[PDB]
Amino acid sequence: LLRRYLDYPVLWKILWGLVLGAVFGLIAGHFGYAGAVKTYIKPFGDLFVRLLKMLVMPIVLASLVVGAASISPARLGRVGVKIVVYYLATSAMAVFFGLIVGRLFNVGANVNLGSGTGKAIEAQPPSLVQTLLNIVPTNPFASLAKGEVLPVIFFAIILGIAITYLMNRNEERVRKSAETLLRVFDGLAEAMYLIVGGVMQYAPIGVFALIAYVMAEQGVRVVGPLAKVVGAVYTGLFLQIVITYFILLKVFGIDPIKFIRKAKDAMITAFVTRSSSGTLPVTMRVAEEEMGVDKGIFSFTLPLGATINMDGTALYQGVTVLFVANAIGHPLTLGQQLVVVLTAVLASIGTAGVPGAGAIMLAMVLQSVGLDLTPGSPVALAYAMILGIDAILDMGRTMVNVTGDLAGTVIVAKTEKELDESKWIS
Amino acid sequence: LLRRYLDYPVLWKILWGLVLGAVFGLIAGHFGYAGAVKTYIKPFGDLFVRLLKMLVMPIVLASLVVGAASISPARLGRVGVKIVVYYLATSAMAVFFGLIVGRLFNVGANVNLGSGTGKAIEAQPPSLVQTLLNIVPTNPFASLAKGEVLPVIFFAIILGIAITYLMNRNEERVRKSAETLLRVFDGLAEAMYLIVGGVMQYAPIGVFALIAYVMAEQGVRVVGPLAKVVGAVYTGLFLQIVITYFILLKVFGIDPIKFIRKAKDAMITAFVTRSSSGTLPVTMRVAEEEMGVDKGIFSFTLPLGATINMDGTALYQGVTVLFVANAIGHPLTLGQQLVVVLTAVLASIGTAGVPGAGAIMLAMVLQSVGLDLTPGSPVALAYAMILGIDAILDMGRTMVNVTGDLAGTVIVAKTEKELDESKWIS
Amino acid sequence: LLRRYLDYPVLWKILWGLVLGAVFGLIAGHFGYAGAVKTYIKPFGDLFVRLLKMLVMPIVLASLVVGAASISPARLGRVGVKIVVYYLATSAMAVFFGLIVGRLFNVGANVNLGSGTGKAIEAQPPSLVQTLLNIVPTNPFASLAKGEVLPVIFFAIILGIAITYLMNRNEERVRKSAETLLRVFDGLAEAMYLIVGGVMQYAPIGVFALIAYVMAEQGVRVVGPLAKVVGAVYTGLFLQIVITYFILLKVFGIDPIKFIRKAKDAMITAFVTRSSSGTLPVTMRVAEEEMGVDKGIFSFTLPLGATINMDGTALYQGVTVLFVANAIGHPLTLGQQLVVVLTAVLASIGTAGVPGAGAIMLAMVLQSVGLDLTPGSPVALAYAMILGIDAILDMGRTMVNVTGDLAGTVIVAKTEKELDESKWIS
Ligand SMILES: N[C@@H](CC(=O)O)C(=O)O
Ligand SMILES: N[C@@H](CC(=O)O)C(=O)O
Repeated sequence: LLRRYLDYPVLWKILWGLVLGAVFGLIAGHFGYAGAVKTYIKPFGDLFVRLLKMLVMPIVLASLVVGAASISPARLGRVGVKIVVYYLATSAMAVFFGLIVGRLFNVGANVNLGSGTGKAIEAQPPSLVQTLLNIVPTNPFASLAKGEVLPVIFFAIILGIAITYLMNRNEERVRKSAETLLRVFDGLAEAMYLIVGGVMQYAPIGVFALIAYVMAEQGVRVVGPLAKVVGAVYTGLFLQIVITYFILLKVFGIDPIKFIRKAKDAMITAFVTRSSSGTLPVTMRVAEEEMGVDKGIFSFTLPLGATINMDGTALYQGVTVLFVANAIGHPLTLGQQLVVVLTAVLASIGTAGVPGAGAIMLAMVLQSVGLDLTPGSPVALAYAMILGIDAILDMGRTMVNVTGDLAGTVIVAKTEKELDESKWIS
Repeated sequence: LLRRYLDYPVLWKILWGLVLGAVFGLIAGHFGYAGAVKTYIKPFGDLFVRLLKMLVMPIVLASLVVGAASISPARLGRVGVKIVVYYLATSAMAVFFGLIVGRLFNVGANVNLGSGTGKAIEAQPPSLVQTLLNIVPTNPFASLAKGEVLPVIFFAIILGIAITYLMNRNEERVRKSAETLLRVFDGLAEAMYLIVGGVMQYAPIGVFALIAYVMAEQGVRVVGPLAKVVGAVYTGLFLQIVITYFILLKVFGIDPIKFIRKAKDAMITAFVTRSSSGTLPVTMRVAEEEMGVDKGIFSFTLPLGATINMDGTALYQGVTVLFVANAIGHPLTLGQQLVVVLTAVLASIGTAGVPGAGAIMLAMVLQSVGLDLTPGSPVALAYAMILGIDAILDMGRTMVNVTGDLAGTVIVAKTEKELDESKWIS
Repeated sequence: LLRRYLDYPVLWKILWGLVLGAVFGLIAGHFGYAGAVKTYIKPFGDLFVRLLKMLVMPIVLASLVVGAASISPARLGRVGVKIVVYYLATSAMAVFFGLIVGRLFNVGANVNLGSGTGKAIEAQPPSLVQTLLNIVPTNPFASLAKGEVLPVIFFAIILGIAITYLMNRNEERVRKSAETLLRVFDGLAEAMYLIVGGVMQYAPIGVFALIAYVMAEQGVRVVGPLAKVVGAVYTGLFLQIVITYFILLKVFGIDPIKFIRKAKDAMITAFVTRSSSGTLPVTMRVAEEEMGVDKGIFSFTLPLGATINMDGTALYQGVTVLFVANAIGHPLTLGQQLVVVLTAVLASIGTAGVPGAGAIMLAMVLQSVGLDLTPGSPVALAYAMILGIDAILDMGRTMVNVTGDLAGTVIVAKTEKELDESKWIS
């Protein structure tokens, strides 16, 4: 197994590791070894989750610069508008679908938390203008060294536009200086893609361990409200993939049933790794090999959509907010519905392509809309039972995130006439 | 539409923006729209301030490394000693002007502000040696993140000197590596200059918004002895321009009237944007096109003196601390005034080149007169009105700061015989 | 005269610094002047510690990147991986011998300059696995900012390996971008080596000031424990040679006495010239003649060996970290005695060629093990002494470095059957 392992195709490796981890977790729960797997196996899962975070800031700083500097600034404006309007519209529709399914399945209806009416009057703090300001970084190095991906995306796009303006300057000193800066960033982006492709070789172990621990420990609590919220979130993600992307691809002229069988390379790799930004190379190659989108369009829309376009995270937050609110004996309202429609999206735009950041930004959206939790509050008792099925729904959440990443680049490229129609026919 | 506005020559549209903002603020104070302006108009000003602060660490680090690495070791040492003794001399003389002006105006006396002086009487020096040690960055990346300007200036200078020493090695691998590092930093500085060009093209709207909000809210509040502060600060500035610069220019030979005629471009573009590191391009342009100064002088002095040389911040700090100390009813003795001078100089250096930074650094000199910034105390009740007038105070501050940086560059140039004397002839 | 100051050997200069520091401190403490040396003198020796901490993080990141880019599974053949595994293994065992002998001699036991029993008593030590998977950084820029050494050594090694894997790609843009990124990091490492040269030139004054303040405020017996640290390091080096190689050499089937009775020509000149890189010519000469190793592999094992295989420096760090940890008061624990091993080995993988590499690679280990070097704490006072006797430890640790390189060459030659066994008869 010295190289039979490392040579095996990484997709089938992860897809095998997932099922082995599932069966092994169920068996370790059976034989009663929950603590055993929590002590001896989970450290490798945590190592994987920590490996998938050194590949978020370098790969979003050095890939946006190279993507935005490799486009004419006018085409960059046009493509960026066409793709950001799509990201926002689809995240909005995702939250809408999440709220619909959360109302339909009646998520968390019989939780029996003993909390009749905790708190709902603080539903509307969602500072909008302050966030649209916070996109701009008061200090770019602070936004890098603190973990905020949206300010560093803004600064990286600005730097890319500046470099592509420099590379057309009369002097030769500034021309070569800007070319060298762009080459530094190109080298960094490529080195990060290579490190990600190397971490993926360890992924068939660090996802084995993660799902082994999840199955072992929380394989029994998915019976009532938890099974209902899992069913709700996954039916919502299915509804999204079947309605939103399919309508958007049919109204433009892209066979959805073909787009899916083309994206099945990245859908899976994001489904099991649970990191829409650690599966970025597979997306940036499945959007160029199969779908044929030009290197100009995807190389900027995908490194941006990998972090700011999270339809699945929007949907998961929209469903779990309704869950935790029905868990405190007082559902949302119409006003609270639209408050979520905005706050969940303004949180999706922020959360990074990290395994299990949806839970953190979910706690954030709760601390926004009324349900403020203290370390002993009933809202906290309700939200704490979500981090159990965290992974079991994070998988589908990330799958929909990446599928949406792909069906936006395809739309933009089909509009811009940069879609190789020779690839879209059999 | 836009391209018409985008070509209207800036520095002649930003002034129109500022005057429209003054008119709008007065009209809003008339109709009592302070809240409407603060909620609709101010966010553009906040965005402009954040865009200005975004370009303070990268532009300083990059332009300073390039400047220090492009001159010489020895010529850099000489220019550095001359320009540092110049900045210290002018800051000291400016604080002396500030103190004598605050005394001559009887500022903050008839205000009969609270006399709660029971804990803020014991004055203490600023621990000078501790600051001179703080100049050395304990961790250069931590000093880039936390947004400290003097440690990053020190690291940039030492790195530039080291790169110049490297570029002379007999080897070739290390010479080419040094050239590549320096070209990275050159490209970064040039990209930051383009970004500042774009921000300053946006600056009409931002200036309109900021000064409109101010002249709406504080358009009626500056009637009483608070106008004494404006008179004092503006008199100190107007005379330090015509007593310190108009003498230091006649001792060395530069005709000061021609100096003003030539520096107008960088004067009325920093009087309205209130940022020294946001007029660094509109200063490095004038000190190369109209002043006629060698590139290897103003390419280091101006990025250096952008932050450490703040004569108007020093004068403003002196006058304002005198105002507060008179507001609580505690005068300053002649001996204590020297402590105030030294702390105002020390707070001029380590102040950011951003709008409204001296007011934030006003506490650093308020501590050295023994005063304390505890809430509810009269000290805060005067600091509030100071923060109110901060807008116009900072406009004047930055204008005289940039004029001082220009005059210091010109002095170092003429004493180095690099000042191209063919531009100073009628 | 300052040229004579810069011309005296940097290491033998710090020893006179330490000796005059001890003498001047004893005098000023016996004649009632402790305040004088603490207020006037001491800030020199504090600026020195600030200058040492300024250089750790850049010389860790930028040097590890180039180092790991010279040691890569993508440019290491069969002979390469053998010698690199041997180098890392023997450096690990050398740090372990250093820690063992430091525990045996009980170095720095009676220094007593520790403040008390504990400032953050028991420090809540994380589990061993929680500090084994705390090597991978969740954010590489945050680990640069917060000044963590292992989460940036790991990221730098990963980036370097990826960069080597790039420069062998069939493309041209990617290969060129990787070459440019490596040029950037090479230039940064060289600039840091220049700054380290300058700081170590300043180090006599800094060490003199630090030790003078120490001896003035409290008698700490600088002569006793240091006379024990030198003895402990030399016993560790003798043990390192005897055990670590005489075991390995006899395991791989080579007479150890027949190896030592030949390498004596290189050990002596490595002892005297104290520059392993400068001793490389005669090292290759002896490995050619006496060891009978063919040119094909000591043309590669010795050059690489004299720059990444620092067994003597590894043992020096292993012992002086124990000395510092036992001096400032709280002994060193397993969860830390393994971090010391990891950081010592993974920095030897990128050892700088400069007089003063042990000093930096010890400030780094004291920063990574959790004994932060800092301006004033007993860590700086117990680290200045080791920086003092650096010039006594160097003459032996260089001998151990060169003998380790020779033993590695002979071992790798035996495991591949290229021994001129006609040189090993009687
Ligand atoms: N980890 C997901 C986001 C989430 O699940 O919150 C992603 O990579 O986009
Ligand atoms: N506005 C000043 C800063 C300050 O006044 O604090 C400047 O020129 O940067």
